[PDB]
Amino acid sequence: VTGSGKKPWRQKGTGRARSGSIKSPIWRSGGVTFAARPQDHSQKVNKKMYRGALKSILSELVRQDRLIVVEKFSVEAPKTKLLAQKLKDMALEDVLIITGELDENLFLAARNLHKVDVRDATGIDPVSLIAFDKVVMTADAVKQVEEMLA
Amino acid sequence: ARVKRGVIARARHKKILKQAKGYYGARSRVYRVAFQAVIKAGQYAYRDRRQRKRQFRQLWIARINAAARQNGISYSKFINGLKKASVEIDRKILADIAVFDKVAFTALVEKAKAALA
RNA sequence: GGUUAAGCGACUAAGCGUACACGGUGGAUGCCCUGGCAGUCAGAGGCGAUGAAGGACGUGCUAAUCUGCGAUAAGCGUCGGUAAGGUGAUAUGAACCGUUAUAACCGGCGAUUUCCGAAUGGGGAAACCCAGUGUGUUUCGACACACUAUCAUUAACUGAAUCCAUAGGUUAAUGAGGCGAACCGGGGGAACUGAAACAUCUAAGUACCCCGAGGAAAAGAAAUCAACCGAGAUUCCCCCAGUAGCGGCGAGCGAACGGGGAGCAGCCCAGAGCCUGAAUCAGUGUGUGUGUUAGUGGAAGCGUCUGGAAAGGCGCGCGAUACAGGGUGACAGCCCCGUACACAAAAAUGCACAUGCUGUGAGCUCGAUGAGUAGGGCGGGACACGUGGUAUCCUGUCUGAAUAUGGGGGGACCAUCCUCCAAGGCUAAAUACUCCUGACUGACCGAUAGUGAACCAGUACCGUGAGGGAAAGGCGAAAAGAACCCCGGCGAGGGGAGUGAAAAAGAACCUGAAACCGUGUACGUACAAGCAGUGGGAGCACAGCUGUGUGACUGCGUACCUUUUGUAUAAUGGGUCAGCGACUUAUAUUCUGUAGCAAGGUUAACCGAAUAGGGGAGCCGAAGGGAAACCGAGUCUUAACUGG
RNA sequence: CCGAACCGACUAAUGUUGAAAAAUUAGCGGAUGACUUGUGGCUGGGGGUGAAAGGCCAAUCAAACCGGGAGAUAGCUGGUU
RNA sequence: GGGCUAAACCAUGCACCGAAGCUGCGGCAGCGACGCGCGUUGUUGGGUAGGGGAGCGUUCUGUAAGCCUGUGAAGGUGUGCUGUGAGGCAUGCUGGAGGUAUCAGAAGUGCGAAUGCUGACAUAAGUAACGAUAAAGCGGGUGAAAAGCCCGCUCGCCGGAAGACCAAGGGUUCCUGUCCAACGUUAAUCGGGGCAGGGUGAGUCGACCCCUAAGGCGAGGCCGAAAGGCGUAGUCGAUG
RNA sequence: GAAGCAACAAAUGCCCUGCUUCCAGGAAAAGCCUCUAAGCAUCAGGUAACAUCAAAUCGUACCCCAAACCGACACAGGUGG
RNA sequence: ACACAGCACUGUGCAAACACGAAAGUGGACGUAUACGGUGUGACGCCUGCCCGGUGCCGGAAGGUUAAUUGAUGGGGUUAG
RNA sequence: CGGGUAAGUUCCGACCUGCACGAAUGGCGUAAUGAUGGCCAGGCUGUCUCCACCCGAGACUCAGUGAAAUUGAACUCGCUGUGAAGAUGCAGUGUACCCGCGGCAAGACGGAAAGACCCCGUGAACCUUUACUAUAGCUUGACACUGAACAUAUGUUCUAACGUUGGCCCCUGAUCGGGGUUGCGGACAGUGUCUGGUGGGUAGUUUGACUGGGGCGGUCUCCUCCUAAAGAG
RNA sequence: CGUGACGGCGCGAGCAGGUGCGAAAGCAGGUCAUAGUGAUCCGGUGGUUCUGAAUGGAAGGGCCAUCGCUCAACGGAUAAA
RNA sequence: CACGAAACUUGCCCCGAGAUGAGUUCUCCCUGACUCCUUGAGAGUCCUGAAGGAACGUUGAAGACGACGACGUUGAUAGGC
Ligand SMILES: [K+]
Ligand SMILES: [K+]
Ligand SMILES: [K+]
Ligand SMILES: [K+]
Ligand SMILES: [K+]
Ligand SMILES: [K+]
Ligand SMILES: [K+]
Ligand SMILES: [K+]
Ligand SMILES: [K+]
Ligand SMILES: [K+]
Ligand SMILES: [K+]
Ligand SMILES: [K+]
Ligand SMILES: [K+]
Ligand SMILES: [K+]
Ligand SMILES: [K+]
Ligand SMILES: [K+]
Ligand SMILES: [K+]
Ligand SMILES: [K+]
Ligand SMILES: [K+]
Ligand SMILES: [K+]
Ligand SMILES: [K+]
Ligand SMILES: [K+]
Ligand SMILES: [K+]
Ligand SMILES: [K+]
Ligand SMILES: [K+]
Ligand SMILES: [K+]
Ligand SMILES: [K+]
Ligand SMILES: [K+]
Ligand SMILES: [K+]
Ligand SMILES: [K+]
Ligand SMILES: [K+]
Ligand SMILES: [K+]
Ligand SMILES: [K+]
Ligand SMILES: [K+]
Ligand SMILES: [K+]
Ligand SMILES: [K+]
Ligand SMILES: [K+]
Ligand SMILES: [K+]
Ligand SMILES: [K+]
Ligand SMILES: [K+]
Ligand SMILES: [K+]
Ligand SMILES: [K+]
Ligand SMILES: [K+]
Ligand SMILES: [K+]
Ligand SMILES: [K+]
Ligand SMILES: [K+]
Ligand SMILES: [K+]
Ligand SMILES: [K+]
Ligand SMILES: [Mg+2]
Ligand SMILES: [Mg+2]
Ligand SMILES: [Mg+2]
Ligand SMILES: [Mg+2]
Ligand SMILES: [Mg+2]
Ligand SMILES: [Mg+2]
Ligand SMILES: [Mg+2]
Ligand SMILES: [Mg+2]
Ligand SMILES: [Mg+2]
Ligand SMILES: [Mg+2]
Ligand SMILES: [Mg+2]
Ligand SMILES: [Mg+2]
Ligand SMILES: [Mg+2]
Ligand SMILES: [Mg+2]
Ligand SMILES: [Mg+2]
Ligand SMILES: [Mg+2]
Ligand SMILES: [Mg+2]
Ligand SMILES: [Mg+2]
Ligand SMILES: [Mg+2]
Ligand SMILES: [Mg+2]
Ligand SMILES: [Mg+2]
Ligand SMILES: [Mg+2]
Ligand SMILES: [Mg+2]
Ligand SMILES: [Mg+2]
Ligand SMILES: [Mg+2]
Ligand SMILES: [Mg+2]
Ligand SMILES: [Mg+2]
Ligand SMILES: [Mg+2]
Ligand SMILES: [Mg+2]
Ligand SMILES: [Mg+2]
Ligand SMILES: [Mg+2]
Ligand SMILES: [Mg+2]
Ligand SMILES: [Mg+2]
Ligand SMILES: [Mg+2]
Ligand SMILES: [Mg+2]
Ligand SMILES: [Mg+2]
Ligand SMILES: [Mg+2]
Ligand SMILES: [Mg+2]
Ligand SMILES: [Mg+2]
Ligand SMILES: [Mg+2]
Ligand SMILES: [Mg+2]
Ligand SMILES: [Mg+2]
Ligand SMILES: [Mg+2]
Ligand SMILES: [Mg+2]
Ligand SMILES: [Mg+2]
Ligand SMILES: [Mg+2]
Ligand SMILES: [Mg+2]
Ligand SMILES: [Mg+2]
Ligand SMILES: [Mg+2]
Ligand SMILES: [Mg+2]
Ligand SMILES: [Mg+2]
Ligand SMILES: [Mg+2]
Ligand SMILES: [Mg+2]
Ligand SMILES: [Mg+2]
Ligand SMILES: [Mg+2]
Ligand SMILES: [Mg+2]
Ligand SMILES: [Mg+2]
Ligand SMILES: [Mg+2]
Ligand SMILES: [Mg+2]
Ligand SMILES: [Mg+2]
Ligand SMILES: [Mg+2]
Ligand SMILES: [Mg+2]
Ligand SMILES: [Mg+2]
Ligand SMILES: [Mg+2]
Ligand SMILES: [Mg+2]
Ligand SMILES: [Mg+2]
Ligand SMILES: [Mg+2]
Ligand SMILES: [Mg+2]
Ligand SMILES: [Mg+2]
Ligand SMILES: [Mg+2]
Ligand SMILES: [Mg+2]
Ligand SMILES: [Mg+2]
Ligand SMILES: [Mg+2]
Ligand SMILES: [Mg+2]
Ligand SMILES: [Mg+2]
Ligand SMILES: [Mg+2]
Ligand SMILES: [Mg+2]
Ligand SMILES: [Mg+2]
Ligand SMILES: [Mg+2]
Ligand SMILES: [Mg+2]
Ligand SMILES: [Mg+2]
Ligand SMILES: [Mg+2]
Ligand SMILES: [Mg+2]
Ligand SMILES: [Mg+2]
Ligand SMILES: [Mg+2]
Ligand SMILES: [Mg+2]
Ligand SMILES: [Mg+2]
Ligand SMILES: [Mg+2]
Ligand SMILES: [Mg+2]
Ligand SMILES: [Mg+2]
Ligand SMILES: [Mg+2]
Ligand SMILES: [Mg+2]
Ligand SMILES: [Mg+2]
Ligand SMILES: [Mg+2]
Ligand SMILES: [Mg+2]
Ligand SMILES: [Mg+2]
Ligand SMILES: [Mg+2]
Ligand SMILES: [Mg+2]
Ligand SMILES: [Mg+2]
Ligand SMILES: [Mg+2]
Ligand SMILES: [Mg+2]
Ligand SMILES: [Mg+2]
Ligand SMILES: [Mg+2]
Repeated sequence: VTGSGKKPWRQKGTGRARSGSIKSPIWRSGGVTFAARPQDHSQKVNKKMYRGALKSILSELVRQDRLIVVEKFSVEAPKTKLLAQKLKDMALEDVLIITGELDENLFLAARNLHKVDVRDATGIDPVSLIAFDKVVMTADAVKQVEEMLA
Repeated sequence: ARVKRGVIARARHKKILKQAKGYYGARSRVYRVAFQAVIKAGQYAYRDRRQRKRQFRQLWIARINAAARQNGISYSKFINGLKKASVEIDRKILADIAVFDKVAFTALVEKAKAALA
């Protein structure tokens, strides 16, 4: 806190409580007793626990019928309207789409659809697999995920 | 995550001051004083749930004594006579009868006198 | 019937209490963000004698302050952008400018740029006082402009004691000085504190003072390590390891070898010949790209309900490489500004190429190979290493080699072997930091918080001075900021009227808590003794026997915190309210719980676009005993164990 | 030497939330001197200055004030929702 | 304490009163058994330092482009209901735009005390005091209002000053008009207060200027780790 | 718009930076006057009279033993001539 | 109480002792032992006795002891043989 | 003991039994002087016996303005007892209708200032010294700057280092500085490094605990008996 | 096995080796017993089938035996008050 | 059954019925109408307004202020005369 180190008033004789610093956290405008510093909040996850959790999540998606496997999933042009129609045909609304290779037209077509995300197999994460209503994987992405998780 | 205390602090102080209604001066207006008064009132009330059972029995006994002596017998002999006659009416009821049914109370006195004779 | 007598007895409230209603004061709370806080990614890493930072005084149709500017004074020229509006804010008005392109506004380049300030013509109590010289000009009063500091270097001319000389003197050219938050190198260098005292030691080469530099600095191409195998300059990160050691062997201090990474680069003089101008850097022109400094286009919505207002509800549509974000009378993809995406430069400038011009020298050969130095004695300092058995480094003092057939090092020292070549120098990258600029982000703050400062704050105010240093945010969607009438002093203040969704939103303005102070009503209270309540309880009032308010009379009953053997204590602390105010954070270590894997478990830095994946350098565990060599399910002890 | 101005400060009362953070009132001492006063200058903190009281050095003095080391340390007291 | 000749004392006896002890009735919890979380059963439940266990609420992140909300959010203020407690729920009035279940996650997470810090407001109390005991009285004027202002007459006080004039220091306080919120220890029509306008005229007064004192700075210079110290030629410096 | 004279008394002001006396023995520099050196030579320069021009700039209000300065105050204080 | 004129002791030969100062310098002093510093005493009058063992100061310097420096002699490590 | 007083722990004069005067940290006298200390007398008085009256400024009442310290909360009596041991608040009892105003200070262990005395803390500061450890200064010697002869480490001589706060000359308009010259010193002096001594001139610190408060005294480890309550302690 | 918070201190049959006395059984690991004492660090001396910073040695260290404290404030703050 | 002291209860002086146990005595004054209601020590309107009190004024050997006393034209309360 900005200020001087001068003792506000003498130790004895004035009839006031003793003061030492204008910056005392007891005082208005004083310091914060245990002032925060920037923190690193990240945790360690064991490699085998990360992979174990992914296998648990994918297995539960299958049991709950939230994993949909298709041979192919693509659009002809980078047009949001085309992907919206495709998803409406398959009765999908809030969906994560996992492809083997990131189709450039598909990625652009999904940007402005806020309930829809498009990833490659190497970029799946545990929170996304739980957060979306459905998960659509191409047959190619399924193999890549199988190999990735052994 | 800074937490301001005002809304919760106000509710707590208001809860105590509501329990202090009717008290005199700062005791119904000033939190520091009202809190002490609410605690002391709670201590007294705990103590006086026990005292209440003592004071009422003491009152019933005094009234039975008066009614028994109107009928020519002391309280202590009356109670002993009822116990020898196997009468199990308690003092709350004996005091009620002593006030509201003087004829029935006389009958109880006669029952006690017979068991003592 | 009356009179008398005796007994009993309501209606009083000066004031006070409790409850409720309605207000005042006051500014909590909630909601709010043109202010802060912490970062990430980029940029820029300086400004100044061509006069800085920072100021003084001016400058408008202008009285003040803010912002801008400088006697050409909210501005002038020019080249570009852009345009239907404009002449900065307070802040209306006045006088005006402009609408198809010299209005304004934005950007490049120019012009102007008072005085003080390094301040530089001399002086000086900063923003003032006083000159010299030379060019001009003059109406003879005078006027304008330019020069004139110091020091360093270089050159010319001159020039003592003193003969040559040298010192000295004059002039010219070129440079320097001052300011700035951190980072960097160097010269100096505390104490509190810890050691439960204290002196060695620690704190600590820290704080602080000083000098100097750069965009980074420093360091750097082995007289280095290693261990008989090899490595191959410097710097930075993770290990090694809280190990080896140091240590009033106390408190504490604390490596290296070796390993994994980031980054990678080598050269020159101590000199001649040949061959020559050949590499390579620096400068200056010119091109081509690529940024930076203004900008251009940029999709798609209506009806109806509630309402002061629709962006909300309901219905039916449409755009999306655009559902980032902000605004609009409540919450808007389609109203507005943007956003994705696609384009743009007359001029100045950064970068990377290219190509000129200038300087620089490339190669081969043959040589050479840093002396008051290495080493030593004495005194100190630095090395994790405190003189210790103490190598090595620096040097204040006194000394002093060999010089390649030679010398340094390998932790006292010697021999052997290995390895390197001091006493000359240059060198990018990986690294450090952020006064400053742009963009973006936050389980950061939201007016006692966050900067001291959300507001004209380093201000008001305090101090001789260095220096110290506040408080203070919110009407409404829009000022529609209340015409007019009335009381009043042509007041203050108020009542009407009107505006508005709302005026107990009226500027002392959102919400409007509490302490504190009132008016009204109900009940109690003037024969009654104490923590003021609690248990019992009559009467009265009120609303529907009960609920609410009050509480005569009566049993019991000496606040709270702290500190103590023990407190009603006449021990401590608190006038009251509201707001704030105290076991945290990082790393290491051990134990418990829980999860994964299991005789195994797990990676660090780093790589990677990656919360993935790679990376097993390492760390812990599966073996102990012994001081150790060493041995090993045993081992140590002892000559040896009945043994321990 | 006596005594005003001027420079002092021996006694008493008042005052003591003062008229005043040292005064007022009545008396008191020096008053051509080691006198007094204006303006300007010089001495700086383990230092100054001192006809010496540890006096004075900006209402501060057995080591000034301001900023920093700095959140010194506190086996003590208080407080801890 | 009243009072007591027993209402004192001794002895014997039988009654009764008397505690949060024991019993009765209803309820909650800990621990252990016994059976299938439940039942049954036994037993326990005063507590400072302190250990262990289990929870409430607050702000923020996700879930949440969800859900509630102008047919009224947060906050404020009442009332009713509800749980063993921290608390929870509903709703009238006020308010006028936000709020947020659940299950998880993180903490500037809870105040009555620290002669705590900041602001607000009490008490004493309508009390002390209104700043030299030089002193006032009256008539007239102005004004909403006059003890205090203006005019007049009288009275009193200073007169080596309580008069006049400079330097220093201050900086518009000066004069005129106008106003009376705040300032003035009362009122105020008055003011050193607010606002507006006006006002400072030099060859001779002063400064600047020439000249020096104490002292300061100081080209070169001498000295010093650096910063700097001293000082020559000089150049400043009035109080002359 | 009259008178607008005299006598006497009289400073701490003036003559006096004097005079007398004493010891503690009482600034400096310029303006001013004068002397020449280098130099200049019927030139410049000097002296006098006369004429003519110039003398800039800044301060100037007001308080000043105080209600305007130093004392937080419209403060019984302090403030040199 | 301090100071004081007076008194005494003592230092000081001038580049004085002494003091401020890493130093250059400066004060002492443009003074020179009839002077300057330090210390005690305190006008004046009459005076100021005995003790040199202790502590200090002054002088002495033959002997004992003793620093840096010097490195005789002895002992050890290493190994050509 | 004498004097003074009716009465004199003071005063004055003596005595000497000086607890514990004494000769320049001066002895004994001393005219004059002193807002200096003690004692006595005349005058004088409200100092007092012993107070009375009066004049003014407050206090008191009215109008205007308008503070303060303090404060857990108060429905805030006496007495005797009790009790953290001195009670408005407890017990018993007595007395007491509600509320101002002027007065007085016995109590609220009244207000004021985290007791200054005392003790404690392995707190502080400043002062002292023959406390400890250092150190500026002063002083000693060795080596360096530092040389030549001769005689016997010492002595004599020399000049050329070095000193000069002697004269003269120049830079120069200069009591600084520098250079030149001359004289005087002269290998001395002085300075650097090393070294012995001295060193409250200055600095950093230490200076125990137990204890019927602390200090002073005593004690501090070990052995035996008793206290010790028939095991141990 | 006793006794201590601990550091420690004490009693002890018996086993191996070697010994003295006794014909022998046996007794002897000091003394009728209980006081006669001082941790650690730092070093000294002797020994040693340990270690030996490139290697052989050596220095130094370890291990075994032993020495230095009225550290008596006797669990001993420092070498030094 | 009787004497017996400044102590006790009276006698003397003053206060005194808040003596809530609020006492006594003497004297004076008031002798209307109506309505409503929840029907009783009820509320209201009209008429009435006594004895006496208070207020105001002039005042006091009464007095801080209150209080107390005298007097107010049918009058000596104060001032004047
Ligand atoms: K605070
Ligand atoms: K998307
Ligand atoms: K009442
Ligand atoms: K309030
Ligand atoms: K200048
Ligand atoms: K220290
Ligand atoms: K300590
Ligand atoms: K200490
Ligand atoms: K929008
Ligand atoms: K060494
Ligand atoms: K601040
Ligand atoms: K602030
Ligand atoms: K409102
Ligand atoms: K309000
Ligand atoms: K009661
Ligand atoms: K307390
Ligand atoms: K205590
Ligand atoms: K105590
Ligand atoms: K106390
Ligand atoms: K002093
Ligand atoms: K000061
Ligand atoms: K000091
Ligand atoms: K609400
Ligand atoms: K508090
Ligand atoms: K009041
Ligand atoms: K005043
Ligand atoms: K008035
Ligand atoms: K004037
Ligand atoms: K004195
Ligand atoms: K004499
Ligand atoms: K004499
Ligand atoms: K002697
Ligand atoms: K002697
Ligand atoms: K002496
Ligand atoms: K005197
Ligand atoms: K009582
Ligand atoms: K009192
Ligand atoms: K101690
Ligand atoms: K002190
Ligand atoms: K010499
Ligand atoms: K000393
Ligand atoms: K004792
Ligand atoms: K005692
Ligand atoms: K025993
Ligand atoms: K090695
Ligand atoms: K001890
Ligand atoms: K009566
Ligand atoms: K009369
Ligand atoms: Mg300080
Ligand atoms: Mg803050
Ligand atoms: Mg990983
Ligand atoms: Mg927040
Ligand atoms: Mg609370
Ligand atoms: Mg209240
Ligand atoms: Mg209330
Ligand atoms: Mg200048
Ligand atoms: Mg200039
Ligand atoms: Mg000048
Ligand atoms: Mg310590
Ligand atoms: Mg470099
Ligand atoms: Mg658009
Ligand atoms: Mg709609
Ligand atoms: Mg709204
Ligand atoms: Mg070499
Ligand atoms: Mg070497
Ligand atoms: Mg060397
Ligand atoms: Mg070597
Ligand atoms: Mg070696
Ligand atoms: Mg703030
Ligand atoms: Mg707020
Ligand atoms: Mg100021
Ligand atoms: Mg709003
Ligand atoms: Mg409001
Ligand atoms: Mg009574
Ligand atoms: Mg009553
Ligand atoms: Mg009472
Ligand atoms: Mg009671
Ligand atoms: Mg006690
Ligand atoms: Mg008690
Ligand atoms: Mg007590
Ligand atoms: Mg009390
Ligand atoms: Mg108390
Ligand atoms: Mg306390
Ligand atoms: Mg205390
Ligand atoms: Mg205490
Ligand atoms: Mg208190
Ligand atoms: Mg092992
Ligand atoms: Mg004086
Ligand atoms: Mg006199
Ligand atoms: Mg200092
Ligand atoms: Mg003293
Ligand atoms: Mg002072
Ligand atoms: Mg000190
Ligand atoms: Mg520190
Ligand atoms: Mg502190
Ligand atoms: Mg019971
Ligand atoms: Mg029970
Ligand atoms: Mg129990
Ligand atoms: Mg319990
Ligand atoms: Mg949320
Ligand atoms: Mg919220
Ligand atoms: Mg949530
Ligand atoms: Mg908190
Ligand atoms: Mg609070
Ligand atoms: Mg508490
Ligand atoms: Mg207080
Ligand atoms: Mg009043
Ligand atoms: Mg009072
Ligand atoms: Mg009064
Ligand atoms: Mg008064
Ligand atoms: Mg007055
Ligand atoms: Mg007047
Ligand atoms: Mg003004
Ligand atoms: Mg005026
Ligand atoms: Mg005026
Ligand atoms: Mg007024
Ligand atoms: Mg004015
Ligand atoms: Mg100088
Ligand atoms: Mg110079
Ligand atoms: Mg001059
Ligand atoms: Mg002058
Ligand atoms: Mg005179
Ligand atoms: Mg004037
Ligand atoms: Mg006045
Ligand atoms: Mg005054
Ligand atoms: Mg001299
Ligand atoms: Mg003397
Ligand atoms: Mg006598
Ligand atoms: Mg005598
Ligand atoms: Mg004597
Ligand atoms: Mg003598
Ligand atoms: Mg003597
Ligand atoms: Mg003597
Ligand atoms: Mg004497
Ligand atoms: Mg005198
Ligand atoms: Mg008592
Ligand atoms: Mg009094
Ligand atoms: Mg007190
Ligand atoms: Mg205390
Ligand atoms: Mg000392
Ligand atoms: Mg002790
Ligand atoms: Mg002793
Ligand atoms: Mg025993
Ligand atoms: Mg026993
Ligand atoms: Mg024997
Ligand atoms: Mg024996
Ligand atoms: Mg040692
Ligand atoms: Mg070796
Ligand atoms: Mg001990
Ligand atoms: Mg008599
Ligand atoms: Mg009276």
